[PDB]
Amino acid sequence: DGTMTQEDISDYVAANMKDAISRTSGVGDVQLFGSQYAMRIWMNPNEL
Amino acid sequence: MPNFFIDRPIFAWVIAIIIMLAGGLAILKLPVAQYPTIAPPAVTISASYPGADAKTVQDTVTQVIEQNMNGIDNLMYMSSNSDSTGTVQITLTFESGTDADIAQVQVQNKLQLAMPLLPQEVQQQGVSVEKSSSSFLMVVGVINTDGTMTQEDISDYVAANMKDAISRTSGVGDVQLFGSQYAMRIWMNPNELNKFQLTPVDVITAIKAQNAQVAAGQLGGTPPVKGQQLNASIIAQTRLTSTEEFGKILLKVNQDGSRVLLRDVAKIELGGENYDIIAEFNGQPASGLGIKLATGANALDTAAAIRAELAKMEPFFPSGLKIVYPYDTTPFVKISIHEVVKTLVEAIILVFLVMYLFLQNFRATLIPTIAVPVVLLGTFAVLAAFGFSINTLTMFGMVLAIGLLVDDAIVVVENVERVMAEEGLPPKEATRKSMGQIQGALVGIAMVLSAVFVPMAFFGGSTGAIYRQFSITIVSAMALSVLVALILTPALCATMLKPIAKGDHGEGKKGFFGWFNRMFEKSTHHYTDSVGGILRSTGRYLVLYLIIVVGMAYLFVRLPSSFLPDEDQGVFMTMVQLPAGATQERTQKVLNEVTHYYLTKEKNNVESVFAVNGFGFAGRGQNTGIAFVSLKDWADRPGEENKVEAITMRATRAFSQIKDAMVFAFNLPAIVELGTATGFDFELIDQAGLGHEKLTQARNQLLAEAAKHPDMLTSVRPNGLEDTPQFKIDIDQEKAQALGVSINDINTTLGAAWGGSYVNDFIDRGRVKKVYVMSEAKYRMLPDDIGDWYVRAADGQMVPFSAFSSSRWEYGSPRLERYNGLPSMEILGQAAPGKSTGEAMELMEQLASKLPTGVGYDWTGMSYQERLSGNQAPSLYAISLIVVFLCLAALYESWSIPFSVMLVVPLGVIGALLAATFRGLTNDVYFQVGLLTTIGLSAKNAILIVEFAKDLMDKEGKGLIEATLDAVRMRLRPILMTSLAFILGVMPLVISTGAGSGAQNAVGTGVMGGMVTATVLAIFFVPVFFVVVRRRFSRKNEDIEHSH
Ligand SMILES: CCCCCCCCCCCCO[C@@H]1O[C@H](CO)[C@@H](O[C@H]2O[C@H](CO)[C@@H](O)[C@H](O)[C@H]2O)[C@H](O)[C@H]1O
Ligand SMILES: CCCCCCCCCCCCO[C@@H]1O[C@H](CO)[C@@H](O[C@H]2O[C@H](CO)[C@@H](O)[C@H](O)[C@H]2O)[C@H](O)[C@H]1O
Ligand SMILES: CCCCCCCCCCCCO[C@@H]1O[C@H](CO)[C@@H](O[C@H]2O[C@H](CO)[C@@H](O)[C@H](O)[C@H]2O)[C@H](O)[C@H]1O
Ligand SMILES: CCCCCCCCCCCCO[C@@H]1O[C@H](CO)[C@@H](O[C@H]2O[C@H](CO)[C@@H](O)[C@H](O)[C@H]2O)[C@H](O)[C@H]1O
Ligand SMILES: CCCCCCCCCC
Ligand SMILES: CCCCCCCC
Ligand SMILES: CCCCCCCC
Ligand SMILES: CCCCCC
Repeated sequence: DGTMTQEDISDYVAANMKDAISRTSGVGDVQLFGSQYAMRIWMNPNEL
Repeated sequence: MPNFFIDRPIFAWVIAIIIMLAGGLAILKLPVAQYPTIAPPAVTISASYPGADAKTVQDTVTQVIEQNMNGIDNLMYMSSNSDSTGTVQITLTFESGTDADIAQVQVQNKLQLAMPLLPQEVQQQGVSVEKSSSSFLMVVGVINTDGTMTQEDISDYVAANMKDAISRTSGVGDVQLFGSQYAMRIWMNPNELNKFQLTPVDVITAIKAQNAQVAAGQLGGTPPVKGQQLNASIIAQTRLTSTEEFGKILLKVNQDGSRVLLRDVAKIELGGENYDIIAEFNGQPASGLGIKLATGANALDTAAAIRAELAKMEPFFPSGLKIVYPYDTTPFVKISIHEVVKTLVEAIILVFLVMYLFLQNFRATLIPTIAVPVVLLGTFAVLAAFGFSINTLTMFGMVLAIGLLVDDAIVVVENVERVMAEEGLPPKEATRKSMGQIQGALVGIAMVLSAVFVPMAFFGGSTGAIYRQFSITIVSAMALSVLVALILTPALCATMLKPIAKGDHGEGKKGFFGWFNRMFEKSTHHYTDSVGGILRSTGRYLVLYLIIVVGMAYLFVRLPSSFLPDEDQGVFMTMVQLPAGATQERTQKVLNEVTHYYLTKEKNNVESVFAVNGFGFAGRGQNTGIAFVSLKDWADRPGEENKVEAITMRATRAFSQIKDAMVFAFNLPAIVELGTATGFDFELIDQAGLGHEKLTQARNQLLAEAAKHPDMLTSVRPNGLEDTPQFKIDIDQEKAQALGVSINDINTTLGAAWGGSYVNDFIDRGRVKKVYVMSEAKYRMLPDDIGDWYVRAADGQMVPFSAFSSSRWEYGSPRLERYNGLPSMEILGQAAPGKSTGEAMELMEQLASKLPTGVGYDWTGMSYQERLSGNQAPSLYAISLIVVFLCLAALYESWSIPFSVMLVVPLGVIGALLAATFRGLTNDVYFQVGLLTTIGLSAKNAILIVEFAKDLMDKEGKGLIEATLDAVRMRLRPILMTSLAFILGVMPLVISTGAGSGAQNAVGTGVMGGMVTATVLAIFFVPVFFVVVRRRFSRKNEDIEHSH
């Protein structure tokens, strides 16, 4: 529906689905194809 | 085999004797327990963040560990509490049958990935991973009878001299100290600190520097110079050992050379690492150890090892110190098992008496009597072979087995008798011909009987492990009984039986027997006379049979069903929960009331009370407590009113009138793991980052709605705590920067003063213990005290907290719950009277669907399994019926004749249902197994009756009615001998009072009623079943009378 970018989706999956799946019966390891969000501080060396 | 051993009695004896030795040896080594283990293993991770609030614990420790919990085998669910005591507990619950050692290894492998991400202060408190039951196995209390040690003294003694060895003992899963080990306490005074321009930061630095243990090398150490003569260790600073030494720690020297010592800015004393837990025993100062059993360990063995270790400590106690025993779950196990043993012995005695009444000869009665203990002992050997324990269920299996065993011996011994009476053949020759004619049937019967007891070995889940104990015990015993009947009994008949002369029936005797024997011979002709009559009638009796069936059906659907009875185990607990925000002093006042009640209003029932302030199943908190209560022996507590159920009910009622507290006494269930036979355990879940406040609102909405369906739901309530006022302090970054005060100094001053800080270790009387710095109590009681704490700025100026902070009141949680890694709130409740757990749960689900967006739910604990699903009964007894039919068809080489045996089934059930309905009993485990036994026996009786009739009609040429009557008359006596021996044998059970009498009563009364109706109803009905079935399913060829 055009409301979430790829990175949004990856955060949603990381933060709401992956942990439970990885604790599900018979599941051995789970690889995220993407990345959970972090707070990103993108520094500017000139302003620094 | 029979012929072989008839000529070799000594060989027969040798086999019996070796079987008994094997059994006796098993009994000496076999584990003893109340029940087989059915609890899901649970691994618990525990951590502590001194001075942290619940949210700080959750967001800094609990979430971090939880996110690392993955790829763990057999995990059913995970739950956690993070509380404002600074404590986290994370519980991982595993599938039944999971190896707890591996579960623990797998949990810790994941925990170690989280460990480095935890605050240093949390890592230094020690995180632990344990595998233990949730309940206490026992509490070992410690008091001082000379009153020469305070509560704090005793607690330190226990912590320092007793706790570690107990914690190392195999089978001990977890040990809780009810009190605290001493630490060196440095109680800081902000006024003095500010006066000397010092802060808690300087205090901590000085303690680390001056309470140090330094490695300093050696004189003449390797590699040395050539010619070296001296080698000695260099000893520099060592840990401080006393308050005197800590007091002279040098904080600084003034400009004028005067000294500032630690004792100048602090009070210094030995005192607890914490001050949250305070216990009393019968109102006096005490400490103690609350011990939990490691997963799967044997309760009795572990308790014995604990006592053995305690006994090693006693001789070195300081004067007056004494161990007391306020709460132990294990004595009841030992005692209840021993009462079942007594009934076994008693049962064998009664069997001996009934045998005599009929056999009238010491040596003869001895045969069926020897057979029982031989088979029973062998059965223990088989249990060992299969890795079973001696438990309540295997023991009742033995008791129930006696009916089957004694009947085997009786059938064998009686049949020989009848033979020596019907022919005057001598003993050796008679047992031969006898064994020749029944031996085939004994073996076949054991087969059809296994068809009634095996199916129950296949019940599913937790239920199943219980029924399996019986199944295997009873089947094994029956198999051994056939063996013994084929080896020992024939040998014994042939050597120990008295020659009976053709025609003799004991009427020649004078005295009671002569009289008895005459009455029976007579009453027998009267029996046959009656059947002969009934067989000319009938039609009417099929109609009576249908009455009994419908009646049976009526009683069945009306008899409520349960699982295992609650027993009075001579102990119980009382929970005390005040609102969060409540003080330790208020909790003590409520505990005093609880103690007072047991000490004064339950004098005749209660032996002791061990009450603990600051610990509950929470655990820790100022607003919680628990009392462990031990009752006097069952024998001094005669009557319903003096048993645990009525005591706990009266207590709860008295305690309901305690202001602003929830206090209730309750009896533990047979199996917690199973829970409250009616309860549900519900988890409300934040599925969408909603947050605590919104989850609370959803919870409240759900509670309100549930409060409107009293017709279905009762006592639907939260398991956790309500939000409480908290003091929010905002540090002003800009002001701090302006004044040159570091945020680290601010936070350490605030935290150390108001929360306390574990600095490093010291040595107290040879034992490593902790050093804590914290504000003296009077400077951390009031909000205004905050501004009395000063921090030193870079430019050396002392700056009060009030200069760089502001504060406000708000509300927050003292305890945050998570379930499967999501924020949660647990809700307890139960089905309203008349309503089924399923119904209540369905409704909880409906209401849950009406909740705000983002709120979900789950079922846990007792409600988890459970769906799962129920009622396997119909299916399994269905196949049981079918297999029984098939077995009988093989035995009789007929598809129709088996019905003449199977129609007896209802006749024992009816009496069982009647007697149980009458005594107010339930359709529970004990009712069911006893019924199978009763059914087994009446089946066996019917099988031997129609076997005899059929043979008569087949070998001889006897016609239908004649054969039925001769069959029924030959079988009356053996049937009566067995019925009476067994009904009397279970008398001790229905009559039982005392330890485990709930179980005993439940077993006994079902059997007694069943056997009574089975016996009286079968001896008339079976002949009916037979002729009615022989007609209906024949083929024009009689029913004379023919031959040959
Ligand atoms: C006709 C014979 C009847 C008894 C035959 C005995 C055969 C072998 C018994 C050994 C096993 C245990 O036997 C029995 O155990 C229990 C448990 O402590 C004791 O029975 C109990 O007596 C009172 C009341 O009944 C209890 O409150 C107490 O806890 C316990 O001592 C009995 O005193 C003991 O006889
Ligand atoms: C009619 C015959 C058939 C019925 C008999 C059934 C008896 C049932 C017994 C169940 C309870 C017995 O429990 C068990 O008893 C023995 C008796 O000392 C104990 O065994 C212990 O005592 C003896 C010494 O006296 C030692 O050989 C042994 O090393 C020690 O462990 C077990 O540790 C205990 O677990
Ligand atoms: C492979 C998996 C399943 C295993 C099969 C299940 C077995 C079920 C059998 C149960 C009943 C067996 O019972 C057995 O029946 C036969 C046949 O009547 C009997 O045999 C005896 O009685 C019959 C009839 O009176 C005689 O014809 C026969 O000569 C005699 O030996 C046995 O004395 C008895 O022990
Ligand atoms: C021909 C030879 C053999 C004939 C069979 C004769 C046996 C007759 C009695 C069997 C027991 C019947 O009783 C039945 O037991 C089951 C559980 O075991 C009960 O089941 C109920 O309680 C249990 C509690 O643990 C639940 O798990 C279950 O989901 C629920 O429906 C039934 O409420 C009851 O009706
Ligand atoms: C342990 C009991 C020993 C029994 C001896 C049997 C005596 C019978 C000899 C024929
Ligand atoms: C289990 C039903 C068996 C039916 C047998 C009928 C024989 C004529
Ligand atoms: C289980 C089916 C048995 C059916 C036997 C029928 C005999 C005619
Ligand atoms: C369930 C009845 C309890 C009494 C046992 C001592």
